[PDB]
Amino acid sequence: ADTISRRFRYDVALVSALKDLEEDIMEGLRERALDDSMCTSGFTVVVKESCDGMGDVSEKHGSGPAVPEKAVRFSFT
Amino acid sequence: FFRGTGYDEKMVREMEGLEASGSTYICTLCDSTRAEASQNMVLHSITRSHDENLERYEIWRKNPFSESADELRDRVKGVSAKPFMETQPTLDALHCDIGNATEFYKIFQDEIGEVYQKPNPSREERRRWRSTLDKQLRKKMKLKPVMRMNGNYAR
Amino acid sequence: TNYLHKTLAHVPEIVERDGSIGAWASEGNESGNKLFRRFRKMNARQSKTFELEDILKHHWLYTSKYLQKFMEAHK
Amino acid sequence: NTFLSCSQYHKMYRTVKATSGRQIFQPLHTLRNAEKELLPGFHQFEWQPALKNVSTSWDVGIIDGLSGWTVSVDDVP
DNA sequence: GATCTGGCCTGTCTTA
DNA sequence: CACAGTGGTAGTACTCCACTGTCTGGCTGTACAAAAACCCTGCAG
DNA sequence: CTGCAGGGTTTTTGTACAGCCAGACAGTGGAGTACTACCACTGTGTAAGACAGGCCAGATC
Ligand SMILES: [Ca+2]
Ligand SMILES: [Ca+2]
Ligand SMILES: [Zn+2]
Repeated sequence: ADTISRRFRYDVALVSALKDLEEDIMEGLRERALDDSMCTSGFTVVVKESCDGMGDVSEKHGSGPAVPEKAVRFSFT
Repeated sequence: FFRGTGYDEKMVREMEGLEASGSTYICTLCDSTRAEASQNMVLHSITRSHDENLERYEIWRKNPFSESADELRDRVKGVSAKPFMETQPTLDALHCDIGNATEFYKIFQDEIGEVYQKPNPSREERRRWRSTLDKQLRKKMKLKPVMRMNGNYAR
Repeated sequence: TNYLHKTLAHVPEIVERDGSIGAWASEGNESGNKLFRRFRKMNARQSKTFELEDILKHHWLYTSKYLQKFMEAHK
Repeated sequence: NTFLSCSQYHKMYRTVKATSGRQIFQPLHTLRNAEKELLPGFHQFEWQPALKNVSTSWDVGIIDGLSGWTVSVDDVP
């Protein structure tokens, strides 16, 4: 189990980063002047996700376990 | 709706089982080899996706026709591993710009000297042509030489 | 090269399918790596056990919209 | 002492003044004249006896180290 | 002792 | 046809240092009424 | 029990006298104010793997 890793759960980070844009989603609803109480269930979200690695990330003494230098980062937008 | 597009070619080929990257099969979207893509450059159609790659790994593994290795590789068109993740069939911008910039940098280097008259030069003349190219680019375009072609030097 | 083929054969079909190319580029992650390095050096606990958690939390806080609304504060 | 960049500090100043200000922090152009005492070449001083091979001007700030190199091509560049 | 063929070796090309 | 920066300089734009009179908006002692919103009770299904 | 309707309750909402302070208005002459643009240039992109040719070494008749 050498590898150290940390991550949110996918759906939880999704709903938080989505509710954060509630300001701009409601302001777009008012700008287009669409109905508010009506047409609540017809939304559609398009999400770009990316993955990438990274070289020569130095490591530290710590207490273990031993770990490689390369790090990998998975992120979405 | 999810669209995985932020991968470089190394990782696009790893996550879809294709072999990488100086392979005979160059295109992640099309099935042409190196020869048929140097012959006809500008006519092709996108075929590759996730589901067909899964099915082609199945064909390569069950091998229902008892074909030899070298010809089963051509029948399955480069699928030697099982796809792990679905990525939309798209091109990456930044590494494409970088690839084309390194290609023109190599073309210019060939051009400084005469490469199409004397087809077999040595390493000495190659280093000399690169050196005079970098000196001339630094004198006018204001570009120090690079270890590896980053995006800004490519713009 | 495989990029010359990709850019001389498949570009019209790509820009027709979705409608954009550069908007789906890998820039967002490549440039985020810079933030990862500056958050592993300056803003995380200096230990092998805890430090990935600190980089993850601080990098999630830097990329919120609600906290970026106040940077302009209506000019 | 907090390693804040000038542009980041101006960002902080604008944000702290636009909301509820009542501005606290000073603008940049009053800082730029605030340190003209801390840097060299401000206080009056004098040696005795007068130094050898050193000019007596006491207001020389940041001087280029080349120290008058005759950049002309034929010499050592 | 001649011959033959598989595997060893090296250089170039590709994305990184 | 990335993108958020990096600090110094020149330029515009504005917001103020002093003299001045004038003006409106909003404070204070109770009195006087019009609306507010439940709650009672009154008369009716 | 429901529904509405005269009036009550207390509470608000405002106009009413009437004297009076605090800050904006005009201005000015210009100052120093404060906020913007312009200028070149940065960083995050970063290693093995595929393929063709030449050749040599050991096994076979
Ligand atoms: Ca990478
Ligand atoms: Ca990579
Ligand atoms: Zn193709």
